[PDB]
Amino acid sequence: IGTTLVALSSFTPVLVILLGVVGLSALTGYLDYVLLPALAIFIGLTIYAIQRKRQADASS
Repeated sequence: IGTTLVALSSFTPVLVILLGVVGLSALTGYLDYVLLPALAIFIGLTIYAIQRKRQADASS
């Protein structure tokens, strides 16, 4: 399966930009309503930072 997911990584570069579009979308969030869903995106990326270092190729 990992082979299958390994080629899947090709969406990883396209996945990163994907959040970026959503980040800007925050501007369309309500003053109170942009803290819960808009800021939540940053958290997904926060943990993702440590992943790149952790992944370290591996089985691949």
